[PDB]
Amino acid sequence: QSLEESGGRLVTPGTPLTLTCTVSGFSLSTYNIHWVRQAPGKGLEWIGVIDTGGGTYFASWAKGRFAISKTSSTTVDLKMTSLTAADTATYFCAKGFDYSASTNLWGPGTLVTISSASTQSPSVFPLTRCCKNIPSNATSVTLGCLATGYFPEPVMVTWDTGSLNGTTMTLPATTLTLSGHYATISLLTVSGAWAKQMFTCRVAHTPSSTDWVDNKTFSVCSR
Amino acid sequence: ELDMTQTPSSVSAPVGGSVTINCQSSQSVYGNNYLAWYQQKAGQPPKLLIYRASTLASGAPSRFKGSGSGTQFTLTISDLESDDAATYYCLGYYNGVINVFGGGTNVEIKRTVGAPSVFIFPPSDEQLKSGTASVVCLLNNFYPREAKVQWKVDNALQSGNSQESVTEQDSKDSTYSLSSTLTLSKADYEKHKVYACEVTHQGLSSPVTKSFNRGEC
Amino acid sequence: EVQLQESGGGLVQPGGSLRLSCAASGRTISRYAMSWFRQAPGKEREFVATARRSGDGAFYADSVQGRFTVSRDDAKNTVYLQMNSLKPEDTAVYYCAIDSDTFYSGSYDYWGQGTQVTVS
Repeated sequence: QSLEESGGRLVTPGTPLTLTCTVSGFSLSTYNIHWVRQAPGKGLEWIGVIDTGGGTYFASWAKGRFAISKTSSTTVDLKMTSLTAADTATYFCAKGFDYSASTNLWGPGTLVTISSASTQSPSVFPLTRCCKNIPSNATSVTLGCLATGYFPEPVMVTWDTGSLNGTTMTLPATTLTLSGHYATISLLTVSGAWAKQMFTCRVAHTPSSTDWVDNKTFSVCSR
Repeated sequence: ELDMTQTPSSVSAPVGGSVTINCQSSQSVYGNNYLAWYQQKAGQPPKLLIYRASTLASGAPSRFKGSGSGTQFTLTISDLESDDAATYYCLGYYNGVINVFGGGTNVEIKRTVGAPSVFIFPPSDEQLKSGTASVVCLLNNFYPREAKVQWKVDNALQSGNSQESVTEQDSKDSTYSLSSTLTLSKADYEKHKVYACEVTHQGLSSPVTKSFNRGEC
Repeated sequence: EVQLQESGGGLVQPGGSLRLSCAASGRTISRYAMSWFRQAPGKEREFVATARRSGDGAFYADSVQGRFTVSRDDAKNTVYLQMNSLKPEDTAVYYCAIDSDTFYSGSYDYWGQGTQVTVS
């Protein structure tokens, strides 16, 4: 019993956009489907609900731009028109017991970007310190990868550490002020034989293509 | 037209302490009790804690207690853990089939002061072939959130060419981590020698500086 | 400008109590956070406690949490450090400092002359 959203992508302003909530487990002749969105860094915002009979009720700010439709026994569509940059949000669907949006079963959300910028793939660069500034008796080291200049969100950075155990940490994306593209920093902290070990970050960017993968293999010190 | 007012927007309490989050509506909710409470973390959908103003959701712990009726509602989180560092929302349902979310309240776990560990990263040689140079300053594992990062390029204080990123509060040691990225062109990067990052925090008695020289790595 | 003057130190038995006071004269310190630091002779200066503006709370170091309490008297331009359950590791000169940034980033430009706390 779960829900999953699909169809969130990058479109220009004024382009119509259709999202799909695919349900597994429960029936839509018993349960309603809510739509909730959330702007980046902002709060939750209710959009609308479709009941079992097909009737849709929306928020005051919607103004007929949103429409909900039952397409199959497992799929519910949300059609959006007159989209501007204020509609850039992560859109959730949720299994509703009644007309209240109080529920414990939510989709993971799909990310919608409304902009006139181009789909750009990330440039991945290694982050290593000055080797004279790293102590020779250092038991652990901090290295990282900079994935910059991509649009839209998200990127996913995973790490290959070889035989060493490491802890990873990915910072939130920053909007570059000149271009509007995003940039992230993923960091890896390993201990042990890091002096002779090769490390790889694997940066995936699904808005470019579903199999877009960049592997940056590097060491801490270029001795 | 109608408002759902959530106060405060931010609150801090230690492990074992308690917080109170209030939601005040301009009109009474449906049946005087159709009010829910959510917990949300970064990149995740919100998780239901309380529905029908006071009924605990299945799987939420007993330490989450809601109360209220009509227009005034209160979520009380007693016996705080580091896992509870998240943003919490209330959700009211109204006559007319209307749902209105509250503005949100950030719950921060209060802990001891930790000074940041500073690291500096020179730009890679692969990035310099593309005409852009990014210098990265990392502030690792500090509390509280408030710190100030200053860039100095040949002792000249920079302005307008740096951006910062802060993580959410950690679910284990309740610290923050921050990165500041200095963006310069390749022609501007190779005209200067000393690149310094000066970090000021309340746990540091004096501003700590980590620096490097270009090409002298 | 503003001068900081610490008071209230001296010799104390283990388990005793002392109250440090730091009176500021020249500028109104109700807009600034006031922090306490300590430095043993030949050691590094380490953090003790901070008192932000009234309503913004107080924060403590890990070695002193649960025993020391920082507080303010904004009408008299004075902050206090009540020190309970003192240990021999607490022997240091205790300094008072003003955070000149109103948003608490730790820009400590103004410092007191210090007061001696001895636990033996």
